[PDB]
Amino acid sequence: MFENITAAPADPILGLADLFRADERPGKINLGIGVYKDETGKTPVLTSVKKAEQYLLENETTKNYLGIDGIPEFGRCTQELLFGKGSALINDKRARTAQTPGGTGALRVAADFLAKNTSVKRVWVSNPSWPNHKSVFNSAGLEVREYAYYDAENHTLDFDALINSLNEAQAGDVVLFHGCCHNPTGIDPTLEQWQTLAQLSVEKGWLPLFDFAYQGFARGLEEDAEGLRAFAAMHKELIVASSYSKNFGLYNERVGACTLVAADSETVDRAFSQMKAAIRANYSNPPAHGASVVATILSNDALRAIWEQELTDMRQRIQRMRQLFVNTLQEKGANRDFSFIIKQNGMFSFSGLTKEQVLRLREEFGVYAVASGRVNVAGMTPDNMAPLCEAIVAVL
Amino acid sequence: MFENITAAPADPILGLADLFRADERPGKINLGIGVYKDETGKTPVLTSVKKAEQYLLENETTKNYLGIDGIPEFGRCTQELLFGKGSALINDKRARTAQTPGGTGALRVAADFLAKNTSVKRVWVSNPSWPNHKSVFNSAGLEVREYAYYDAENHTLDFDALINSLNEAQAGDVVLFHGCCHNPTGIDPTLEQWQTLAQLSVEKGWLPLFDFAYQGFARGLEEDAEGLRAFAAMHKELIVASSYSKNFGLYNERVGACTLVAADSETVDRAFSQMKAAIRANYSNPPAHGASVVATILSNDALRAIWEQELTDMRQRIQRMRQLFVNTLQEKGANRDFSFIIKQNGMFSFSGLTKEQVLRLREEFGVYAVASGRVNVAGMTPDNMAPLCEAIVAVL
Ligand SMILES: Cc1ncc(COP(=O)(O)O)c(CN)c1O
Ligand SMILES: Cc1ncc(COP(=O)(O)O)c(CN)c1O
Ligand SMILES: O=C(O)CCCC(=O)O
Ligand SMILES: O=C(O)CCCC(=O)O
Repeated sequence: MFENITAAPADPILGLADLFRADERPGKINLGIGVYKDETGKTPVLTSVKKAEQYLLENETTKNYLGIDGIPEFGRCTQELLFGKGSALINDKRARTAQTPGGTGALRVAADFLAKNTSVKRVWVSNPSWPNHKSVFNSAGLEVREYAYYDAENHTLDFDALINSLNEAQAGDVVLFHGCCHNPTGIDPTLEQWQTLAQLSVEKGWLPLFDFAYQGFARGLEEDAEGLRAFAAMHKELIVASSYSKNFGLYNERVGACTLVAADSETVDRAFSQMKAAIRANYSNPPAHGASVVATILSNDALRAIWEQELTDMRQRIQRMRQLFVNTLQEKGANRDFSFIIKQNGMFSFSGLTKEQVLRLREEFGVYAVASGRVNVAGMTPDNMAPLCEAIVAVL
Repeated sequence: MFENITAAPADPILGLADLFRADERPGKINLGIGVYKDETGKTPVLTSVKKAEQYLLENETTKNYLGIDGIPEFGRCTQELLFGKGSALINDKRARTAQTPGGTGALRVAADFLAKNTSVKRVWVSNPSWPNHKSVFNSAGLEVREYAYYDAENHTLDFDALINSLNEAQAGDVVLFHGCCHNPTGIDPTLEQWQTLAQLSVEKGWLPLFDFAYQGFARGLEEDAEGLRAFAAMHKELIVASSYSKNFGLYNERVGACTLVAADSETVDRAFSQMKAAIRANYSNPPAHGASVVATILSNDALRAIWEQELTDMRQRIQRMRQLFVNTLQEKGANRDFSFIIKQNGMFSFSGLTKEQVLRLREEFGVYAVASGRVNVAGMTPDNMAPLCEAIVAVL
């Protein structure tokens, strides 16, 4: 029976939406969206995907099931996006990709895989991190440990505290990294911190699980992977859960992948079969649509050229909204160096506002931010940058 | 590490496909597909969905995330498809539907819901049943009990053995029913067996979990639900996992739903929130595509009229391939009453062939059937009905 089931709490994101889409003051602003918005304040569908969809609409002849791993062309592409082209990983066939229902689905299946085929009991998530991480892992039955990361004072990657907390991890634990655009700090390890953090990762014997979901939002497709790639040079085994929900604007089509790298072809094919069984038990096979779109775009030199350009457009909008934000504040009369904002990558960053400040900002000005003072830079337009920075200063 | 992971076994369906799509004898036939095929031997995409997709292609303006429960219009529609129109269930708001990645995803989330919010430890699957059921439930951590069902001798619903085995179930167990087209027997409870089986279900206190995936393939959309509806009149709580993969031909888009019925609005909304948390932890939100298609079709009086007609077409093809099969055998010279075939509904039925017979049929004739002697009636065309029945008789 259900009558005594105790109602769940409000999600650390979703709640805002509602008080937002209710806030009688239309002059409002929402910065706790996590989704991208253009200069208009709309989340359009990429032209490349539109072209991609009409193509499929014209070409699909059946909607018969996909393999448990989804569409091959999609798999090989993500592989090349992650590890590059001449990646031995690929050439030796010690990587197997499965199309999953989004980055989350990739995480949960890597979870159910690990949690039911290996002795991995704990997964080291950083402090802070995307909130759903824990829920995902915990639902697999695994425990979520936390390694330090953010430096509240200096607004940076406290590498010391980082390696420090990690040592408390036993050889055998899965340590969860963010390929680029660390949600929610927006602070990322330099190619040098990664390399050391990778070598120190083989020595202690960590099982790396890369959450790669904002590839292309920091520096570009290639650059944004140099980290994962660094770990993938030293490690013989690893798991990477990629999400095409942001960079291809395919949010709701649930497009992502769970790549598995093992020492060699035989071991990866052996383990992957078990990864497949984890999927058949979850949702059987993946939703073709979003992936068909992503496969054709990436395999079409013309359509890919457009996509790449569209992505760089998004990257640059955000990459400039940070400056507008920072210097507009300096004009509005702020007494606080917000420069650290410019240094950060991706859609997110921590404004440095107190849970109290973020509350009066909403309550007295209609500006919505995550309780964590996390602010979505992509929800800022030149049009609202002025009143935004205004409200913020009034509450500093 | 993965190097010692022991490779998984071959799926009780998928293995065939491969020896099929390899069998050098092109005169082959595949009857262990589980998917529908037209007179051509192709799994086309419904015209209504094609029209539905061009509509969306023309109308979508964003691919922003769906609610954890997916699209509302889809939810209300499935609700009306399941419980009917004037269903108090609907009018009192004691039913909440969540768009899930297919019937399987609906099952797994009902699983993870139950397994993490109620004392339900075992789920009574029938003997036999769709093989992935167990794997789904077991992956939730719940145990799969088995109640008798098929009558190998008389090829029928052994009601006695059925109610019989069920009594060994404690008030508190989830008993898994098949709304219509029992995969794989193709044998279904009459409106009268259902009603008794429903009343005897409230008395013992079972938690009904209806796997509804072939709605429209037995008698029609309305008729095919009179069972679920019977249980939903007597019960104050129940769960139904519906799949739009067959009847809308949307196989690979993963379209399905997990409906939850509780005693009243307050309890259902309270429990459902927990069902939502189970989803956010699994894949976050559902793939919009397949569901958008299904929502518009069902909400468009014109497009729905076409869909309904297309479905009735499929229903009748299968519903006639059974006769062709039966009487062609009687002509080919069979010494065995295969009449029971005509009595059965849906795409599947048990030919009554031994695992040995099905093997020589494949090995010596290129006819593929599931080890269980299960035969997919929708893979039979007038063109291959002749050699098929021929091979079968030669092995009787
Ligand atoms: C770091 C991180 N990982 C995974 C995801 C999931 O993306 P998806 O909706 O494709 O699951 C997100 C959501 N933005 C995220 O921020
Ligand atoms: C009885 C039963 N339940 C659930 C399913 C799942 O359908 P889906 O691929 O939509 O998950 C099937 C597959 N035919 C089935 O036969
Ligand atoms: O805003 C975020 O970072 C969370 C997005 C999670 C999701 O859309 O599933
Ligand atoms: O043939 C069957 O009945 C199994 C189909 C299962 C699936 O397609 O996931």
